[PDB]
Amino acid sequence: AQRLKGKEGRFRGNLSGKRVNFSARTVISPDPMISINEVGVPVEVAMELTVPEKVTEFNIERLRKMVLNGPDKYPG
Amino acid sequence: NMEDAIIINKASIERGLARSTFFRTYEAEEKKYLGGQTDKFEIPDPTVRGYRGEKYYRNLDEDGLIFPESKVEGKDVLVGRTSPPRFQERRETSVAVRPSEKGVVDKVIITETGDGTKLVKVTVRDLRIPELGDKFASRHGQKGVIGLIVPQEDMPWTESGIVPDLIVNPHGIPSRMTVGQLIEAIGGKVASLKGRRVDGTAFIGEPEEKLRKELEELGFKHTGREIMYDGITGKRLEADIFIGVIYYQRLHHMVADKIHARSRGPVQVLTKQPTEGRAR
Amino acid sequence: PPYNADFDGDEMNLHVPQTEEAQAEARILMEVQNHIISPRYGGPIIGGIQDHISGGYLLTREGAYFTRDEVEQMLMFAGVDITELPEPDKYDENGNPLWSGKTIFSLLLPEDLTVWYRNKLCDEPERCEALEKLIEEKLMPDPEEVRKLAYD
Amino acid sequence: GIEVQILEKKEDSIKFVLKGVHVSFANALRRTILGEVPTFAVDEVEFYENDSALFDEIIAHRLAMIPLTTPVDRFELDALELDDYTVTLSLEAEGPGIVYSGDLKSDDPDVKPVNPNIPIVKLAEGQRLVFNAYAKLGRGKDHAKWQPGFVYYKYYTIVHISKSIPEWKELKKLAKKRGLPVEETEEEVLVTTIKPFYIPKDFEEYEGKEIWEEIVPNTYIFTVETNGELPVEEIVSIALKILMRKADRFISELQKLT
Amino acid sequence: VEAVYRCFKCGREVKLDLSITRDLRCPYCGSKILYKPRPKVPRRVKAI
Amino acid sequence: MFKYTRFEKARIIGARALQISMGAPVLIDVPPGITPLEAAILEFEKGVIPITVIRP
Amino acid sequence: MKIEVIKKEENLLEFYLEGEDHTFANLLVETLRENPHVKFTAYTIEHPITMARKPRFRVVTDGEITPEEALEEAAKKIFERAKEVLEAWEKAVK
Amino acid sequence: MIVPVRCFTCGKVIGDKYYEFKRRVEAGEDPEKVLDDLGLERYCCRRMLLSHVELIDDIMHYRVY
Ligand SMILES: [Mg+2]
Ligand SMILES: [Zn+2]
Ligand SMILES: [Zn+2]
Repeated sequence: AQRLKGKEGRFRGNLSGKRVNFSARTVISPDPMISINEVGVPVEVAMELTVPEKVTEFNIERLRKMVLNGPDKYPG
Repeated sequence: NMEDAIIINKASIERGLARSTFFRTYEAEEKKYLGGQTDKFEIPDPTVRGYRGEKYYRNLDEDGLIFPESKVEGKDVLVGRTSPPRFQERRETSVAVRPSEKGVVDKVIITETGDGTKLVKVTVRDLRIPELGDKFASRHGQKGVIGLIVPQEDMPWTESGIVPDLIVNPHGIPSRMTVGQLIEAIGGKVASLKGRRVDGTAFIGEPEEKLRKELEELGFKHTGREIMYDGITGKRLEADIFIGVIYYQRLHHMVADKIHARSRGPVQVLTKQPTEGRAR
Repeated sequence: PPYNADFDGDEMNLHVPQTEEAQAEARILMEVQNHIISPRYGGPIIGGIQDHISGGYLLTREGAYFTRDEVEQMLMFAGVDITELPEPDKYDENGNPLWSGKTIFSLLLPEDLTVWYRNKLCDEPERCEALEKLIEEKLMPDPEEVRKLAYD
Repeated sequence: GIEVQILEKKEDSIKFVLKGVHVSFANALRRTILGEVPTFAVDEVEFYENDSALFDEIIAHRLAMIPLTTPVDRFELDALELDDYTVTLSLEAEGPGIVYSGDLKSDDPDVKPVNPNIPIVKLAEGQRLVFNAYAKLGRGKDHAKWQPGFVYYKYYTIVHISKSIPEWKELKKLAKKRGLPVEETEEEVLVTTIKPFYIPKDFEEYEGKEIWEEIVPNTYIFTVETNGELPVEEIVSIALKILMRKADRFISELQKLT
Repeated sequence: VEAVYRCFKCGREVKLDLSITRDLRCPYCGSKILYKPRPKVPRRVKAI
Repeated sequence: MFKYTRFEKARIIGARALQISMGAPVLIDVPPGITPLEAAILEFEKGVIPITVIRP
Repeated sequence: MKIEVIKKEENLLEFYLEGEDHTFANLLVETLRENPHVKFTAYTIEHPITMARKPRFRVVTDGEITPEEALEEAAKKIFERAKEVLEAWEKAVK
Repeated sequence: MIVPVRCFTCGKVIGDKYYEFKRRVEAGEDPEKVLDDLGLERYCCRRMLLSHVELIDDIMHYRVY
């Protein structure tokens, strides 16, 4: 009975909300030189978070080059 | 420096301003399980289960303890320890640096605990130069994070040859109503020019008018303002600027300890959702 | 103002969508420029704060004038793709051109925009009344008369 | 035309007046002196023993902060690419006492600590400290340890103090007390702002109408001081030669476009 | 594995094995706390 | 069409991007190095759309 | 120092100058502004962190001279002025 | 811990002048005249000598080997 109910119970806090993958958190500092629809991301976060991309005809070259860059250079 | 952010000089930082060090002590114990099976300190051979990469145990002496003044960078083993397989193998239960941290080993202590077994404590120190996101605060409640680090030649300079160490935004003074900060700014420069410290007691301290008169007597404007020249253009600003000496403190909320990222990671048992906490 | 955030130690979370449909939804529905108008009162929310307003006042205040180098430098810094400076407004001593702040600001506005209102700095209602009479008499009064009866 | 007049020459500083150049040139000279003029400074330290109360990363910083003399004839300090010549500084200390900068030994006689009375660390009884510091040429823009001093300038202005003010005698006395030159004339006293001159609170009312300040065009009062790494005249000449070299390199690269 | 361990209190050069030792003590002052001294290898630290 | 609401445009672009990623050919020449999603936006802006929307 | 032409057409030239900062950029621009045939000229640093060493320039002339010739004139004037100041300083200091 | 080698703001070497200043001001001399005599003129330098506290002496007792 107590397992289901409560803020930390099953019904709420476990299906309603949960920990998620592909996320980061850090402090914020101002920067007026970027557009209002842009966010400055640390290079360290970019190396960790990833976006799966399917290899098609028009992006084979870029993806091949970035695979060649490996996981230690930035555009990799 | 908008919205309670501050601008800090780069040359001043490179000369030893607000530079700090961070210590953290790790601890390992040679537990003595019932029945005679006990842990031991050693270099884990590749045979054992849970044996991580060979590069992780790269600066441990043959007794299983790390060398002082060696460089660790995260997930590196500090004390090599193998546990009995009892939940022909040997579980690996080494104590390693936190995954996101880094530093240098400072001291290693070998003790005999209360129960008679062994106990080892290792402390790793890390240098923390100020950077973007580090939090600073004054005694009058003004808080902020470093917004930008500026080269010295780009900083303005007063007509008497003073280059500011730190720049704050004029919009933070009203609606915060901290005239004490301005009084302290006047008093700091008065004290530095006069060669004696200034009493600032709660109700019997030196009155403001005396400080302004003394500042006037030393060749500066009573208002505390000065004439500066712009760093880039090289010509003087239209308005004279307020400048003084204020006591600032570096807080322990530093960005190197708050950044956190998660791509895949491990999961819990019951819910199989991602774990909670930066450490894991 | 949307996030209600200040740079005094606040922390924020970043999420990276992984599927193409999620990326398309984030790109089309939740772009920042799509949420300039607030859905609570129908007015703008993403606007200037603090130094933007104060510097705007300093730039377009009465009596503000800027030299050639300042005009070119600020126009390049803003990013405006201008190619030739407008005709100088006032010639100061030593024969140097000067440009009023209003011209520099107007270089940033669309070509066909007409609006008039009273801002917070109004303190002499008589000047605003006279200006309103001039505008209301004919909807396009001659610019020189309006410059004659200008008032912050 | 261009001319230079020198007001005061101390041992480690010089204050001269530059006349006939635009503000941009003066700012360029100041920034070039601050950031482009190269000097020698410690870069890496190889510790063998360190039993002092201070960490390795603190003694390394203190060693970096020490100013080292720089020869002028041996190297071409005005070039746009710097030499990689390396000078080794060694030290061995033990026992109670204070380790001073004068105890450092150098491979090259031309490069050595300027001030032999800078304390480095306080060694207690039994504590030892041995290392081998490495110094190399570097520019002030990369790190502040390479800065060859400190430079600033100001406008050359004259303050007009009309004699209609009832108490101009007090203003003249204050100006002479400060040390600025005073040139008395009928109906107005002329004060040359060699050093900043802020008028007191009582006379603040007369500012503008009676006390008004004029700016002599294209004239600046420079102040250059050094920590002993280089003579001041060498610093100024090196900065000017660096500017000439940069102009020539820009000419070459621009011509490469045609 | 024989190794050198400085004492915590008197700072004496105590050398003894630890894997086989059952009772750990400094043979001079009886202290149960020892240090592991820094090695004699050259460490290189950037003077930044 | 008559008028595309925000949700319909987002849905169409997402479906086209998914189809392009899974192997469908692109009916508009595109610059090299573009992601499938931005190819979908370029295709929508050109006006060639092969997906229609059903209204009640 | 490197020159990367952003765009060149008619009497307009826009280019990056890799390896430089305000120190030489401001001096070059202020020397250029003295030329009567230069209608517009300015420089900017796009970002204080990422583009700290990559100022971006813009030069527009009236067609009497090409921009790459006005730049040559400005650089030659800068060199001559620096040489004159150096000679004056050498004479004065000793 | 110990006196800084250079002034944080302008960079003038003031590391060697702390002990002389302390002795002179303790003897009874006016601190302002002592600071003027040492050559420190801008108040950024004077602040570093005035507000410095010597803490290397009372942390030297605890040794770590
Ligand atoms: Mg907050
Ligand atoms: Zn002992
Ligand atoms: Zn100073």
